Amino acid sequence: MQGSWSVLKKNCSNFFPGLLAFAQQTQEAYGIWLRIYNRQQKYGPTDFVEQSETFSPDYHKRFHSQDKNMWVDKELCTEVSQKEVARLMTYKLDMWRMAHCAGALLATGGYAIPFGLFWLANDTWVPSSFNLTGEELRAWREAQDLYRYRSAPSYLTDTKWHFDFHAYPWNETQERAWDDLFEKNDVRRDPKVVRPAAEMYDGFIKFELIRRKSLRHLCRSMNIPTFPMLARLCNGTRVRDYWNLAWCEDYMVITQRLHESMTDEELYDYAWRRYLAPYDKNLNREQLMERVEDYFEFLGPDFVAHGKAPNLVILTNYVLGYYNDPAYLEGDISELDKNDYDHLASWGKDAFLRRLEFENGPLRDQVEAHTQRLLAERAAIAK
Amino acid sequence: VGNGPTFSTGGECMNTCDIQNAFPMNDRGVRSSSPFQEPNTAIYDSYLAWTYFQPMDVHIEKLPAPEAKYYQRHTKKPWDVSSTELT
Amino acid sequence: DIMVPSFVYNKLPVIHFLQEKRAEQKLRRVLDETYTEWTEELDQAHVTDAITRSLNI
Amino acid sequence: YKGEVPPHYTRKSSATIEQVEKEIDALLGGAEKLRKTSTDDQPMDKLTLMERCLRHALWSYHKEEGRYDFDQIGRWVVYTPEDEVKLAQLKREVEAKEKLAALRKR
Amino acid sequence: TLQQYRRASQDKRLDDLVDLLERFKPVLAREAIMQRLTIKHLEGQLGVWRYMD
Ligand SMILES: CCCCCCCCCCCCCCCCCC(=O)OC[C@H](COP(=O)([O-])OCC(O)COP(=O)([O-])OC[C@@H](COC(=O)CCCCCCCCCCCCCCCCC)OC(=O)CCCCCCCCCCCCCCCCC)OC(=O)CCCCCCCCCCCCCCCCC
Ligand SMILES: CCCCCCCCCCCCCCCCCC(=O)OC[C@H](COP(=O)([O-])OCC(O)COP(=O)([O-])OC[C@@H](COC(=O)CCCCCCCCCCCCCCCCC)OC(=O)CCCCCCCCCCCCCCCCC)OC(=O)CCCCCCCCCCCCCCCCC
Ligand SMILES: CCCCCCCCCCCCCCCCCC(=O)OC[C@H](COP(=O)([O-])OCC(O)COP(=O)([O-])OC[C@@H](COC(=O)CCCCCCCCCCCCCCCCC)OC(=O)CCCCCCCCCCCCCCCCC)OC(=O)CCCCCCCCCCCCCCCCC
Ligand SMILES: CCCCCCCCCCCCCCCCCC(=O)OC[C@H](COP(=O)([O-])OCC(O)COP(=O)([O-])OC[C@@H](COC(=O)CCCCCCCCCCCCCCCCC)OC(=O)CCCCCCCCCCCCCCCCC)OC(=O)CCCCCCCCCCCCCCCCC
Ligand SMILES: CCCCCCCCCCCCCCCCCC(=O)OC[C@H](COP(=O)([O-])OCC(O)COP(=O)([O-])OC[C@@H](COC(=O)CCCCCCCCCCCCCCCCC)OC(=O)CCCCCCCCCCCCCCCCC)OC(=O)CCCCCCCCCCCCCCCCC
Ligand SMILES: CCCCCCCCCCCCO[C@@H]1O[C@H](CO)[C@@H](O[C@H]2O[C@H](CO)[C@@H](O)[C@H](O)[C@H]2O)[C@H](O)[C@H]1O
Repeated sequence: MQGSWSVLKKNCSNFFPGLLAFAQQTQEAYGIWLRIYNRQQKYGPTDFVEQSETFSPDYHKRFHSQDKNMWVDKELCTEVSQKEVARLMTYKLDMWRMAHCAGALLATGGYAIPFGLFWLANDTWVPSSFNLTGEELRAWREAQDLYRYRSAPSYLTDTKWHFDFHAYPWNETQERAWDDLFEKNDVRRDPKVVRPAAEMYDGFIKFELIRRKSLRHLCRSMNIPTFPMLARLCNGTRVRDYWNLAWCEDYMVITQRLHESMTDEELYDYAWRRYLAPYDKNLNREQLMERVEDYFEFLGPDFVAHGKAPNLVILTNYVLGYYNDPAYLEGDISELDKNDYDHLASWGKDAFLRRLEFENGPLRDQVEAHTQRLLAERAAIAK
Repeated sequence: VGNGPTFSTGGECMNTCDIQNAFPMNDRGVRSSSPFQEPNTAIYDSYLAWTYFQPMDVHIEKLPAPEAKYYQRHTKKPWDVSSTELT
Repeated sequence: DIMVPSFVYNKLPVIHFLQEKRAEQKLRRVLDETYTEWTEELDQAHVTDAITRSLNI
Repeated sequence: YKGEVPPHYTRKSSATIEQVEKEIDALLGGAEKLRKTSTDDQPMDKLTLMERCLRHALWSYHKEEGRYDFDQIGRWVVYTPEDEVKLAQLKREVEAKEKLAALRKR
Repeated sequence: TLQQYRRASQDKRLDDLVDLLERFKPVLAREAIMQRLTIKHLEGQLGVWRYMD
């Protein structure tokens, strides 16, 4: 979304109340995170707590491993509720953006003020706390969805093009899953058909081998600030933490069937945090429930059985596929009756163009026959 | 017929290129210079061979105009600029 | 202005061909899933037999 | 024999069978000039495939309803020898019932 | 009685047929668009920008 004066006025008016609300949310989220971190350190697996090292097979660069460095706390409901987890995730996003802005301010002293003016003129990178009314919140969500639309197609295309150019699926079912994975949101994708793509891509690329450019695109699509990007293991850590929280909440909801009892707005927010339901689509409860059930089905039974989610790259692609809108086409079909090269009509045809028209025109067969006969006669005379 | 250009070829022969399959083949066995179907495609032999297509007046059974609902997609975004506008 | 446009223009034919093939594949899958379901209904002879039994014949 | 009446289903959209048939006829009428016949063993066209699928569904629905028009059912629904056997069995049964009713009335 | 039994299936079949018709219509629209594009291409009055749009 482009900046505007109205949004600038809105954010300037709500600047200090927004900061106060952000501080209160910071205290609450620190409490929640303290509970969660204590639980992880106490009951977490040895590899997860000790931060086991997983190195790439080519350049031996460490990155988070989905199996070892990610853990689903099945018993987190006792200490932390689902709403607290959602609050923590939202605060994590807001705190990331605020921390980047504060770092810029500290780095550049008082010279960041005009850049702050640019910042407050757009809702893309402002915290949710800056909105004090429903309309402002709707505009902020619209800006976030616009950024997601802007960013996701690049990530999807990167993944698909790299895999298709450097590899092909093994079997027909994998082919169908791969082809149907990257369909536009206007059609409904069957998670059962699409799941094998997760194993196929695990064979190709895991989350531990994700490239830095693809990571940048993904972080853009998740509304995670990317500047300064730095090494790939910082935003990678952010992504891992966010999706670990999301998986814990998803396990809680699946086990307790909370989504059925969840209200309409809370359900919409829950889907949105999973990048499943844009607000500009004006989805109803039926569609939200369908998408959430499809997401749970894609996670698969193994997620509940052992807390193991499918490949995170493929999961991110699948969820972001809902922001891959069909390519725009505007204009009545009658426009196809016009011509594009009328301005050249005055130039006419030169000798070469006339020759080409004569040779390759409707008389082409006659010209070919005459030319071949003449050439054969000349060759015979030569011999 | 007009003197207007057509789909660009890059001075390449489509019967031997690495993506030749993407170009339809006509009855005469000459692959088209474009994804479209061409009946009078030809090949010329200079130092290198190159494909050519001569525009001509040909009548094609025109399917009736559909409704705007089934081909228009109003997903336009502020950043989007169409190819015509870019040109 | 020069390079990216040229490479996009080079890409166009292959992508068009692949998307046409994909649409044909979708249509083929749609056709292949169609089967005529022949339903079976209770034979009326048994109904006639039960009617006779009810008559005490 | 059937068991229980199947659980009720709510239509997602409202439309009559006659309206659907008219829409299908309109859709297939505009492509008649473009539509080209071919040998049975030769590959089919998009128009032919659409026509076959639509007519198959329409005539399956009609036969389930009770509109036993065998002339079109044998064309738009028969694709298997088992299907042909089922159609022949159905064709005899309907004619037999019609004759039986007529003579029972006479 | 038979009609009551074979009711939900008939409604689902009708809805599926309607959906199939709505699915096929865009394909015919694309085919017509390609026909017109080819017509203009054969006349040498088609720009790549128009084709991409
Ligand atoms: C005055 C001197 C200035 C020096 C120059 C500075 C120049 C600017 C550089 C940037 C400095 C920092 C700017 C503020 C950031 C805000 C604080 C913060 O860390 O936020 C958390 C957040 C952590 O991010 P993360 O990815 O979630 O962390 C993953 C971890 O696993 C997270 O671990 P976890 O998963 O376990 O979760 C823990 C989480 C759990 O907690 C929570 O969830 C609750 C929330 C806690 C965080 C709240 C942050 C709030 C931010 C907004 C504040 C308000 C802004 C208001 C603005 C308007 C004001 C009008 O709590 C934390 O976030 C703790 C993080 C660790 C602490 C980091 C701070 C260390 C420095 C401070 C101590 C210095 C001591 C000096 C002693 C001197 C001795 C001689 O910070 C960020 O977003 C990262 C910064 C982004 C910008 C990067 C820019 C480049 C930096 C390069 C630095 C290189 C070295 C310096 C030299 C530079 C030369 C070029
Ligand atoms: C009070 C407030 C509260 C307190 C403060 C709170 C904290 C605030 C600070 C933190 C805020 C963070 C968030 C900021 C968001 C907004 C950022 C931004 O700018 O967005 C673009 C922003 C518009 O954003 P937007 O419309 O909202 O669209 C955002 C979209 O989402 C588009 O988004 P996008 O992602 O596509 O855009 C991104 C774009 C952002 O960039 C841009 O968009 C470019 C902006 C500038 C374009 C200028 C075009 C016009 C040029 C005119 C030239 C002169 C004309 C003639 C003038 C004649 C005058 C008489 O690209 C980048 O991000 C590139 C990053 C590049 C990083 C560079 C790093 C260099 C490192 C160096 C290497 C070091 C290596 C290590 C070495 C180690 C050695 C030991 O641009 C503008 O507004 C343009 C302003 C142009 C001003 C006028 C021209 C310049 C005037 C200069 C005057 C100089 C006076 C002194 C002269 C003295 C001479 C002696
Ligand atoms: C046709 C001709 C037209 C005119 C052409 C003009 C001539 C240009 C010729 C040369 C152009 C190329 C130059 C390339 C140089 C080499 C670059 C390189 O090696 O980069 C590697 C690498 C690449 O960056 P990356 O993070 O991988 O991704 C870059 C993408 O652009 C990230 O993209 P993304 O899509 O992933 O993220 C988008 C979005 C993502 O959103 C976010 O990230 C959220 C918002 C973040 C806000 C910023 C947070 C910063 C946190 C702290 C950073 C560390 C600070 C270190 C300590 C301070 C050091 C000064 O981020 C933004 O929107 C960034 C907004 C930044 C706006 C400012 C851009 C520069 C405009 C000019 C302003 C300054 C003019 C000074 C000269 C005039 C003075 C009168 O750079 C870094 O790691 C970044 C380090 C940044 C350090 C701070 C800047 C150091 C440079 C000196 C600053 C001096 C300030 C002076 C103030 C005024 C004094 C009076
Ligand atoms: C205006 C400000 C200007 C600032 C200038 C200063 C420089 C810029 C400042 C910082 C800018 C911000 C961005 C920095 C890069 C961020 C990288 C990153 O993303 O890291 C993430 C990463 C976090 O990810 P993680 O998953 O937690 O851990 C990484 C994984 O382990 C990763 O796992 P892995 O699988 O990748 O494991 C490998 C990993 C393992 O390493 C690590 O990651 C561990 C941390 C680094 C350890 C480094 C120390 C190693 C031991 C040194 C022993 C020296 C003994 C010498 C004894 C001499 C006795 C006479 O990497 C290595 O193996 C690399 C080792 C380093 C090799 C160094 C080779 C240098 C060759 C020199 C050639 C000759 C030079 C010229 C001649 C000189 C002599 C005449 O961060 C770190 O681990 C540490 C980050 C530290 C950032 C730099 C802090 C800067 C402080 C500046 C203070 C001084 C300021 C002076 C100002 C002056 C006035 C202006
Ligand atoms: C208008 C112009 C004004 C003037 C401008 C003047 C320009 C000077 C030109 C010379 C500059 C050369 C350096 C260019 C840096 C940018 C390179 C780059 O972006 O490459 C992309 C490159 C390509 O990545 P890719 O192709 O996407 O993916 C490949 C891999 O997958 C990537 O996967 P990965 O990320 O896992 O693997 C990389 C990572 C893997 O490793 C790790 O993750 C472990 C990290 C270990 C960190 C160890 C730090 C050790 C520090 C020891 C300090 C001890 C304390 C001493 C205290 C007392 C003394 C002060 O290792 C690193 O990249 C870190 C290496 C160590 C960084 C050291 C700090 C920066 C030094 C910069 C100055 C160098 C000398 C310059 C002069 C000579 C020039 C010939 O990506 C990276 O390298 C990403 C990290 C970039 C970090 C460096 C930039 C940080 C921001 C700078 C802030 C300060 C700004 C100051 C502004 C000054 C304005 C005047
Ligand atoms: C400028 C620096 C800013 C830093 C900002 C971040 C600060 C974070 C502080 C977190 C403090 C957590 O507090 C700490 O939690 C761990 C884990 O439960 C406890 O750890 C305790 O239980 C664990 C798990 O059984 C044992 O492995 C450990 O031996 C034992 O001490 C510590 O006893 C407690 O002190």
